[PDB]
Order: sequence, then structure tokens, then C-alpha cells
Amino acid sequence: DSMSDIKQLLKEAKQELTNRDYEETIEISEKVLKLDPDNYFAHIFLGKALSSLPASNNVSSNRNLERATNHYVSAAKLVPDNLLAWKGLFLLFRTTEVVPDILSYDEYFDLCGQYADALLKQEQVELINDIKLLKKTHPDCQKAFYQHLKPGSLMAETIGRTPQDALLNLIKILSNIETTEIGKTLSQNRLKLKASDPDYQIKLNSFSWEIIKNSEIDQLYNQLVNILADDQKRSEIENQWLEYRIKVLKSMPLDVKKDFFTKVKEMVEDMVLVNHQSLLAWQKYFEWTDYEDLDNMDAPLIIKYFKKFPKDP
Repeated sequence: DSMSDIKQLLKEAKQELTNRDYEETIEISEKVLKLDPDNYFAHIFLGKALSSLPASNNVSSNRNLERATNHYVSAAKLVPDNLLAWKGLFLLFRTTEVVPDILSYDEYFDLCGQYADALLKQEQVELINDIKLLKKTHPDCQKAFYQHLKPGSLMAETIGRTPQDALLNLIKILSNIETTEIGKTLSQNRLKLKASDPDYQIKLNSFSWEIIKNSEIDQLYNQLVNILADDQKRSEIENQWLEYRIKVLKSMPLDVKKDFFTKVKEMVEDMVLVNHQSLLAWQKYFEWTDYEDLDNMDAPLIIKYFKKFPKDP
């Protein structure tokens, strides 16, 4: 239980691990790790040695490799810039197809983002190719990739191989996830509501709130709106956004609807001020602005409105 003792012990550990005596390394490393609660090297030896330890079956392989997976991550967390742990860790991701699927998809990229920072100082195409192949091979993670690819994450600065597009895709992902998620909720709910109480639509829409309240899509939409900085795309995305915003209005209760509605009205008016292409804006703008008398309402705006859209009823 001493510095020279731990050194010599780890020497004995690594020298035994070099001999491919994995059952021995898994045994020796744990002792040192027991002596010194946290040790950068012991954890790596433990990880590699456990991972490489043969598996008579799937359960053992799984438990063994999870345990193996943990100590690498711990070793990587302990020492930020040490490439041995990391390089050893990702080889395990490449080696075991289960590893990315068992580890939280978020955590993967979360590890990558930390990797890249050190990788930049020391040496990086392997990571990009490997991860891209992961995005192409496994399509479920598309949610995560676009989450961190979006500006404001360690990986955004780290990799970033446009963010606006990378963020746009996320909006549609989450949107589709929400839509498909609501449908399963529809069946059980709609049966409750009667056939002909006039608030049927609203009653059904009210139940949809549980999925939207947790959804932070709108903010993402705002960000995407601002960063775009291209007239046409900006306008189109704005239009879609407004469509979403009013969908949410259909979604939210009476109490919250009023509180939020001022925002959307201000938004629409802001659009109408800059003659945005989206009809919905103009339409809703004129419908929503209530006029004391019909002889005191805006006159040129509606003429520009008609001139702009002679097809709109």
C-alpha cells in the first residue's frame, strides 16, 4: 500500500497483461484499483483485460463487457487528455456492435466530444469516418447526432463537419416522433370523448398536451429561424414554425392559451409588418385584430393584402 508498491504492482499487472494472461490481469488490476480508489492505468488494464476475457455465453459477455465498458469511461473521465484510455475505449465501440446500443446513444457522442478536444491537440479522420459509419449503419441515433451537431455542444465546436441543416433535421425528427407518439395516445383517449359534444376536436386536442409540454421543439425552431439568414428559407421555416405554433395553440388548455396567444399575435403582426409570404400570417392577422367599427379598420394594408393574394377568398 505505497507509491512504489502501486507502481511495481501496476508493472506486474501490465507485464502480465502483455503476456495475454487476461484472467490474471483482471485479477491483479482490481487489487491496485482497490488499493488506490482511482488509477488511470489500472482502469484501462481492467477494461481491456475484461473485454478480451472470453465469453462462454451472451449473458456473461454482456455483463463482462458492460463492466469493461464502465472502467474505460471512468478512466477517460479521470484523465481528460490521456489518449490511451480513449483510443482504447473507442476500439471497444468498433469491436463490439452492442457497445453503442447498450450505452446511452447520447453518452456516445458525449464521449466523442471529449475525445475530439484531446485529439485536436495531439493529432482525426478515424473518428469522423467511424462515427459517420455509425450514423449510416444505425439509423435510430439520428436523434442524437443532430442534437449535438446543433450549435452549442462540445461536438459542435469539436467536429461540425452546416449546423443550420443539422439542426433543421432534428426539428423534423422530433416533430415526427411527437406526431407518431400522439397517434398511439389517440386511440384510447378519443373513446372517452362523446360523439357530439361540440368541443370534440378540442377535447381530443387537449389530451395531446402531455407530449407537447415536455417537447422543447419551439425554441429549437426559433434558433433555426435566426441562424438561417437566407431570405427564402428563413421565410419558409418561419411559415412552418407559425403552423407549429398555432398547432400548439390548438393543443394547449384555455388558461395557457391566452397567455401564449399574445406571443403568436405579436409574431403574426411582426410578419405582416414585413409582408411575409405566408398567407396564414396575413389571414390570422386580419381575423385576430378586432375592430370597433368596420369603418375604422386599416385600408391600405388590406388593399396590399388583396393585391398580394387575389386568390385568397
